[PDB]
Amino acid sequence: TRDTQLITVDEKLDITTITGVPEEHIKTRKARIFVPARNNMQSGVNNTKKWKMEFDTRERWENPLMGWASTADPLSNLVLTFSTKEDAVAFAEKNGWSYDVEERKVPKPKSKSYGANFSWNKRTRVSTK
Amino acid sequence: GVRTSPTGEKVTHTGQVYDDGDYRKVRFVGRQKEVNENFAIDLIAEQPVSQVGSRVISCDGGGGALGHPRVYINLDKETKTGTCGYCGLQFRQQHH
Amino acid sequence: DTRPTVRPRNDVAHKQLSAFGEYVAEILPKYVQQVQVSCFNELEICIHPDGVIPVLTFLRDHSNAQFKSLADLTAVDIPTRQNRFEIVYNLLSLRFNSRIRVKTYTDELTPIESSVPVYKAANWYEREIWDMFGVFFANHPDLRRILTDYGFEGHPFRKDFPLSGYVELRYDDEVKRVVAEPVELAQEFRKFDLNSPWEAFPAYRQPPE
Amino acid sequence: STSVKPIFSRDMNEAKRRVRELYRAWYREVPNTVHLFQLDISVKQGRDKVREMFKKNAHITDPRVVDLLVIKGKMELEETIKVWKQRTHVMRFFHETEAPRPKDFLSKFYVGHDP
Amino acid sequence: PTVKPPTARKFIWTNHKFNLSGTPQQYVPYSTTRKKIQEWVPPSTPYK
Amino acid sequence: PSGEERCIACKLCEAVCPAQAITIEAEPRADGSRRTTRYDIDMTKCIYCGFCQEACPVDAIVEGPNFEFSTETHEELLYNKEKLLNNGDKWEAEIAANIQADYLYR
Amino acid sequence: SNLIEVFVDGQSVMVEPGTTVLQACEKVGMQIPRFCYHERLSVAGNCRMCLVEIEKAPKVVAACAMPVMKGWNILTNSEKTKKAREGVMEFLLANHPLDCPICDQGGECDLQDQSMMFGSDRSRFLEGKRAVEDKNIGPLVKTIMTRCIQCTRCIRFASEIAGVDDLGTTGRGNDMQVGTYIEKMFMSELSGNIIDICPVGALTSKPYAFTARPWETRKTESIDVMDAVGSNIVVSTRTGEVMRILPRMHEDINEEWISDKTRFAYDGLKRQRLTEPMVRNEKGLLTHTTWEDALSRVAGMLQSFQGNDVAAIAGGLVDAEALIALKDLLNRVDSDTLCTEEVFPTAGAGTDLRSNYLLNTTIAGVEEADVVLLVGTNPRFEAPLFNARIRKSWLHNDLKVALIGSPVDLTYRYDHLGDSPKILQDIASGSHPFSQVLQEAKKPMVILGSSALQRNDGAAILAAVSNIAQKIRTSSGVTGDWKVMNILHRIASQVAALDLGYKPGVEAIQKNPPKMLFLLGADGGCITRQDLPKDCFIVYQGHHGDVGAPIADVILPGAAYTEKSATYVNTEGRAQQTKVAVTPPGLAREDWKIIRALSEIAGMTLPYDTLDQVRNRLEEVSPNLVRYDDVEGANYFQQASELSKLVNQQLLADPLVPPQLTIKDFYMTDSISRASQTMAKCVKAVTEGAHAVEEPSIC
Amino acid sequence: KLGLREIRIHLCQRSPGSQGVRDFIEKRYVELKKANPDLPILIRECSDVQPKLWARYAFGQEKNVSLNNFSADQVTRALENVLSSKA
Ligand code: SF4
Ligand code: SF4
Ligand code: SF4
Ligand code: SF4
Ligand code: FES
Ligand SMILES: [K+]
Ligand SMILES: [Zn+2]
Repeated sequence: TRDTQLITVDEKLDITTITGVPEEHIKTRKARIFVPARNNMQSGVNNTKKWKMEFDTRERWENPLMGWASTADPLSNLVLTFSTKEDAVAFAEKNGWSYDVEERKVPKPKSKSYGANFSWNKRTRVSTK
Repeated sequence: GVRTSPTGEKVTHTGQVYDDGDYRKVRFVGRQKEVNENFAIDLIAEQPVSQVGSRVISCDGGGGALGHPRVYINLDKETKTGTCGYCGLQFRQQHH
Repeated sequence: DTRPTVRPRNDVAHKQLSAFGEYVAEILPKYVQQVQVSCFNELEICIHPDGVIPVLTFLRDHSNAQFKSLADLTAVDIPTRQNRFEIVYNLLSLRFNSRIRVKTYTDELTPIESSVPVYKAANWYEREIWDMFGVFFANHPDLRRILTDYGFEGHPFRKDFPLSGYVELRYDDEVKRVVAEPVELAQEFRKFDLNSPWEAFPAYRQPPE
Repeated sequence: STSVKPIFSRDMNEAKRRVRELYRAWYREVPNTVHLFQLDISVKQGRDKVREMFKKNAHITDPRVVDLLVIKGKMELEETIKVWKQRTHVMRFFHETEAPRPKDFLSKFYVGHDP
Repeated sequence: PTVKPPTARKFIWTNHKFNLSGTPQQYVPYSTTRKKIQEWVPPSTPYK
Repeated sequence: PSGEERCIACKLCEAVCPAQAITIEAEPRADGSRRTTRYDIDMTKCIYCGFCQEACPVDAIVEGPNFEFSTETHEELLYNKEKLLNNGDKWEAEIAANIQADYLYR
Repeated sequence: SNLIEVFVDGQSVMVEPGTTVLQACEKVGMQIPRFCYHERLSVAGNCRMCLVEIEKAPKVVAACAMPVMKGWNILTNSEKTKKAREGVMEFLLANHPLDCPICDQGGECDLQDQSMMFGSDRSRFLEGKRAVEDKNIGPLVKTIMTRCIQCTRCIRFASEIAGVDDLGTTGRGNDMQVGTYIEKMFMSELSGNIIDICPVGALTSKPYAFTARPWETRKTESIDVMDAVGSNIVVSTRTGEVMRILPRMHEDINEEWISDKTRFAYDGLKRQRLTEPMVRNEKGLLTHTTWEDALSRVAGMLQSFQGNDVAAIAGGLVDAEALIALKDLLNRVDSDTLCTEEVFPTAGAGTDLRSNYLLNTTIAGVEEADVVLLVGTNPRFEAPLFNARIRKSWLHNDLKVALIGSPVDLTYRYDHLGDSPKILQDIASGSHPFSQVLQEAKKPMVILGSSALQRNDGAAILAAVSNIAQKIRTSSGVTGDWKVMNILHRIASQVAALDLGYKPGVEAIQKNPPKMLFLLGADGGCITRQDLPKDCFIVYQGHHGDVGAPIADVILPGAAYTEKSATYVNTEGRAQQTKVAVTPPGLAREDWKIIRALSEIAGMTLPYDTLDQVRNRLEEVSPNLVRYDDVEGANYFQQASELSKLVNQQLLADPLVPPQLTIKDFYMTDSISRASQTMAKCVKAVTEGAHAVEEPSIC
Repeated sequence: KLGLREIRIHLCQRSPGSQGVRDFIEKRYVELKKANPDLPILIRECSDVQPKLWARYAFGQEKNVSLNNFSADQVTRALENVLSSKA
């Protein structure tokens, strides 16, 4: 098998000291682990496959000169992509971020019948096509 | 067209003008506020309406490939004029 | 090959690279985990990280290999994996006019044996991977930052590192020197959502969970 | 799964030996740094900073993480000794231009929305 | 342009201007949008 | 040619811009037309690549022929919609002649 | 068992009989192209974009409409399938206008996207295009009907979801046009959802017209607070500004729709906003000041007074964190007078048992009921997505619905038992024929609207309806765990306030006029200064200048629901938390932070300084308030009824008239919707017609 | 003063540990509320909570009494100590 001659470290993995992140962006930031919701404007579902991790929104303000949106948040555009919730959580744990996970919202199976549109005694009969 | 505030500042075609108490009008002291003077809303209104003899007319903006994408305008409503969604020219059906 | 707009397929090179791929897997079963060839004919050997020196030495020195040039050595960060870093070696055989790719993996706290013993080109490539990804290479003649500013904290090419970083620089007249301050932007970088919600490539569709 | 390739130290006693060795090198070098770079700080100030940087990581317990901090600590020492860093890089440890930021709730409440 | 003259449009400047940087006619940038959030104005009567 | 603005606030120039030099805001005009209220090009972000004029579907944004517009301040290079409309009015005569010479290659 | 095996591209999948070829492909992960099919609308089969080859079958089938059969192999990527898609896409784009630059759907258009993925890359159409005239269906939905692709999703939705048969096709052939035929408005509490289901730019949002593009918006998944349903929403923001509101699918609440108050009231957040702290000057006028000054004036009065001399009224849009923080602060002066503007009868069990004031059946249970009895409520305008759930059960399950109250159009026919409250006594005894219907029903459901309880006789009605529920539960063959009694709330903060022990209604404040009053977003006008000691010191905290702010001594600006991460409990008792989309304007601060800051100034510091700590506190007062998206069932209905009987209050003879009778009473109901200028145009449109609401639209 | 202002009982709908508290509420709660007409006794349930009895006196002081694996009799005494003896 692997014969590097190994040690045994039983502590939880925690890499905050060796990441170079300032203090204020680890202790005070809340991550959101979620599957993005389908954009209601479209029926495609290919953007609801993967888990995402994003950070809490912080102040933006108006630039005095041009009116542009200014920020002091270095993580404002930071988004990470994972295959599973367990993968996303493990990443947040070792980086020391607190997180609120949201379980995947899966559309329920519906019973679709084209013949029901012309039912004889039910309300599912349609008045127009 | 160009209007001015009671403070004297010109109002642009978007309606922007620093209000009486805003300190940001200090950037114009010793310099000038650049306002384009040809308000496209005024100029597109000066154009005469075009009388056409069909229900549906097409506008491409003029100049062919140098205009905008070609679109078709329905002229069935006789209480208004058909308007190009790109260039703002107006069309009316000629009582046919 | 007569479809004007479609890249033609070179079946002969695909067969040769497939054969040589099995060849490397037969000789080094102790380290080789996966071998594959792409549709545009590029062979990849995926190995256990312990086999970097044995695999690279065999490819450089074996007479039916002779990959004498290290074209490139880089790293890819995939946060979703427990071993988030993918170390990639691109090698050129001038004898046979072939290229091969060898890939391995590591994480933040695991060293990878420095490959300077096989290729002296790797010295600066590993300093770059250390600096931009924070992957430690054991037994490097001198491992230190190569691209980032002196005293720079972090590893910018990690996917979780912010694009604009954490500190910016200006000249402060009070102290008569260039000082480092927390980063603020007069215009925040605008994140665009571009991915289309409709699948583009059915051949790569992954199986449902 | 808990079996992991070591970077250098096989346990936290071997790692803490390297922490002390690195503290001695940084402690000895501060007087030369203040002299060569012509810093206005005192040698006492520089040694209080080195000590402070060494307390930030005092809670660690993973030998591999300790080794990396020591590896990074020795890299920073070389840049200082060989004078690759400049005065601006040395004085970035002291954050001399950053204005003090409030720590309590009320002062932080008056300025803005940050937690 | 004496042989092949340019097309005339009404909006085209009739008087060319050279670089005005450094002068009182220079261009000063400013935001062209109007105010986004309107603030409640307290009533001006003495209540109670 | 009527004097109406060609720009329809479609924001394809803004999306394509490699440097994120373009900032646009739009709303309905008094007559209901789709028009911009903000059109800023930060000329110290721009790489003068011309992708924006390739993307525009109505030829509203062009890189003109002028190359002699050095400023004595950084703020003079942050262009808003009024400055850019004045550039078009200033340089329309030459701009149109050049578009006439090249539009069959585009 | 009953499953049949079909193959999708040679891959076996087990499906129920009746599954469509399109749904079989879903289970392997393949999404078939579509335009006319919607899973929540009836099958149409008219666009023909779902045509798919079946192996060893010559003619392609419409996947959306065709049930699978045993042994079928569906070839979704076959040459025959792909050529069908290019042909149909070719027809769809033949007459479509070249509008993508000027069309709000650009960037999020299923026509654009499916053209790129399944269509040809070029055109061979060399003819003229069809131009259709546009139709004005109201102030909220813009129609550029030249863009319509005749999928009839708007028609099927309006007929089947919204219960309004006003949209249809006129003419035939290439000139078949969707619309109303006559000049009519499609004004409904759910009308704005046709915008989303229209797959093209034919139907777009007028308030949103031209402002942004899809790619540049940041999406924040948050919660609606315009009612007590708790619709999951997406807030689109761009450069720190809220741009629009969209539904977010949540199956057990709002499905994928939202009401028009939820969708178009956000423009109220940009008007009449409180942005700075204010105190009264010498002339007796509100003037701007600093946080230090205003909170030192409030602490001075707070410290001097004590006990009953301190009271607070909470408004409709107040979150749980701000509620508990104010309860702690008032408790430290020893005041229990924490009141709410919304009245709930306190006699009997009152708020002691959760089951007393919750919609125990849950919104999802409506689909399983057999008989629904609505007592004194217009659920159409009080709970638009709850009403839409009744109609879905009415439609697909043959639900029998009866109403005790004023006769109001609910979009589905119902049995109008009458309006007098005395009928409730008849139903209990067995006199009224409906009593047999309730007794035989396997899974009955009784719903009492919180608007009914606002009457002086509320304690009576709640007792009567509770009695009706008990007999048909305990004394009939209802399943063991079917819960019958339900209360439908209309106020976002009510269920959270009651869970925290807030006293419902301003009775206590009237009984003991206090010398200091905290109006925590209380804009209902329930307590006025004619009811106060005349030297009362009113501190108003909120985000809109509406009713409370002009009568306050001190104004403390807060954050709207889009500007904070706050907990709300819906009418079922489900806890849901919003997220920050944009930060508060000006000097406004988070609501619970103001109270925590005020407490420290008054030497009464609270034991929480972060959002996580103020949510550990919510866990100590009610553990369910920190279980997000989880409905915690209540129980002990038998005990609640026993206490209810003791007092025996007397019903009145007034008819049960709901507060909202027509659509015009729906739009402006709270401070955010009163400030909205879009709801102002909505009210004008439904009271004056389209004559003065029309706007010229070109693109 | 220094008298009890409010009581809260937390318990799980189904866990065995709360079985004692559930029995109390079914049988004795009605009498308790009739005995103390104006004291708010809030019985708030939630799945998988260690049952507890929170008592809140004047000026915000609070006490917590565990009820884990209690019996209906023990729960009655626990409430009696709170109602009768007020800090
Ligand atoms: S020329 Fe400048 S503004 Fe235009 S796309 Fe290129 S970088 Fe952007
Ligand atoms: S300049 Fe052209 S591409 Fe840019 S927004 Fe205007 S019309 Fe669209
Ligand atoms: S609906 Fe609008 S965006 Fe979609 S294809 Fe038609 S014009 Fe383009
Ligand atoms: S208006 Fe939209 S939803 Fe209605 S039929 Fe036309 S394309 Fe379909
Ligand atoms: S989706 Fe099947 S025909 Fe329209
Ligand atoms: K639409
Ligand atoms: Zn035109």
